[PDB]
Amino acid sequence: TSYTLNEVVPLKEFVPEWVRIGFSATTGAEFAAHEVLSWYFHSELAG
Amino acid sequence: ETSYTLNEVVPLKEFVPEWVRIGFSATTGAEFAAHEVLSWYFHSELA
Amino acid sequence: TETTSFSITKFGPDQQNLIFQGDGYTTKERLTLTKAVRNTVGRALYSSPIHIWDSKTGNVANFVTSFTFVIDAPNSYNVADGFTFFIAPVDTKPQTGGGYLGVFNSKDYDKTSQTVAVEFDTFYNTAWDPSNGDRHIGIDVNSIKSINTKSWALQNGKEANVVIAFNAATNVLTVSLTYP
Amino acid sequence: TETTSFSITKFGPDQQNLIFQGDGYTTKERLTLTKAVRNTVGRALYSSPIHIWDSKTGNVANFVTSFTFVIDAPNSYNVADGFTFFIAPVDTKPQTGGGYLGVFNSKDYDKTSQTVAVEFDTFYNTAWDPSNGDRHIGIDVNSIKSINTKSWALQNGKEANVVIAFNAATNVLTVSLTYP
Ligand SMILES: C[C@@H](O[C@@H]1[C@@H](N)[C@H](O)O[C@H](CO)[C@H]1O)C(=O)O
Ligand SMILES: C[C@@H](O[C@@H]1[C@@H](N)[C@H](O)O[C@H](CO)[C@H]1O)C(=O)O
Ligand SMILES: [Ca+2]
Ligand SMILES: [Ca+2]
Ligand SMILES: [Mn+2]
Ligand SMILES: [Mn+2]
Repeated sequence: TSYTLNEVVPLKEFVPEWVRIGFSATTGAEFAAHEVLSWYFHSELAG
Repeated sequence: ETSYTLNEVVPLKEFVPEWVRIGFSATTGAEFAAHEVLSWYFHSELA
Repeated sequence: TETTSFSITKFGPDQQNLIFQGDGYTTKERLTLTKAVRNTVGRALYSSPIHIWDSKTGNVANFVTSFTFVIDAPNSYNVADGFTFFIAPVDTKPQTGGGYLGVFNSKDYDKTSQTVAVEFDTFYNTAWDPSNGDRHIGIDVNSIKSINTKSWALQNGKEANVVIAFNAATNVLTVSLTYP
Repeated sequence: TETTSFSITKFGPDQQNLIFQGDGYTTKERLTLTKAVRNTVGRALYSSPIHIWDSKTGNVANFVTSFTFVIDAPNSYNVADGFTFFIAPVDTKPQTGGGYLGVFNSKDYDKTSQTVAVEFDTFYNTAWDPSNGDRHIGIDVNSIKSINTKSWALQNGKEANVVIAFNAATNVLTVSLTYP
């Protein structure tokens, strides 16, 4: 079962030139364990 | 076409911590020169 | 040209190339962002800054990230709050917990936030979430109110694989979640 | 498996994924470690820690780095001190300048240093350098006196291409420097 979403997000308008990336998870009055098992990242910026 | 190669067995685990930083250093003293790096590529893989 | 890449197949107890915030830590070879415990936030960031665009050239970067994650609730009805992949300023720090997923502080668009997140939202907050109360994937930019959403049915305790890719030429951000 | 990769083909003025120490800074597309000025030390480090071996499984990483660099001196006779690529603890800070190249403090072996370096050394320091007096490439572990060295003729002002590879199955470190 796959779920795909796509949108146009002109990143240069919203974030700084240098950024950090990562994950976030929270609980409130209701809760759940949130875990990441593996992570791969690649970015390339032409110049 | 002019090359210089040096090879050595260096058991890194005996000398360096498990987590390291890598980089460059250069210095001058009573004599001097400009030391500059124009591009850098690095790749490591730990099975 | 600049590229940054990394992969972590299994997480160790001392995973020094990550920055941990709140209660996020690595355990049993997983990155644990929260345990099943009330009112917590956990975040983990890659330690190197990434050069996502350059003001001098105007070039913007492409990127791809894929990760497997799991949400484990007691039952599939009392589960909250969700999880995020986010891109933020170098000095980002946890923002409000609960339904703001540690990443935003208002439903109101805030240009000083400077972060966009892909959320996997498991709890309906009547005030800003999709009106149909479903769990959903959403793209958030400077607000907890998504610019777009897609309903998703949570498979509790199942491993999910996701790919997020940004293509600078067309400015398109694509999110895919699969349960195998 | 854990991988770290990056490339910087052209350094620019706000290179945030580098930690600069001493007088190193980035200028006119270059990383400048030293200008042609007396008594200086400059170092630059990648910002992310890299996992070079693991105590839980005993595995050590394979890695390769390549870079091109330039040494520009007033003339070919009065040139000093050199340049290093080094591997060191996460908290490394500049050590002694001059002939110690910013990475070591002594010619005596010190296991507390935990630094291995490949040096490109342009000035003969009679207390520890090869007595033939030649400029040389060297591999340094925990001391400025190299465990092995190779004579190299400096081409002043010219770009040099370096590849340094480590093969973990044999623990062999290979260095090659090429001029066009
Ligand atoms: C560290 C050692 O370094 C040397 C420096 N002090 C010397 O006088 O100038 C040369 C050329 O720059 C250096 O090799 C010392 O003398 O203190
Ligand atoms: C964001 C909103 O957070 C909600 C929190 N207040 C509530 O207690 O628990 C639910 C479910 O865990 C959260 O979504 C808030 O009050 O800050
Ligand atoms: Ca919610
Ligand atoms: Ca010397
Ligand atoms: Mn939502
Ligand atoms: Mn030497």
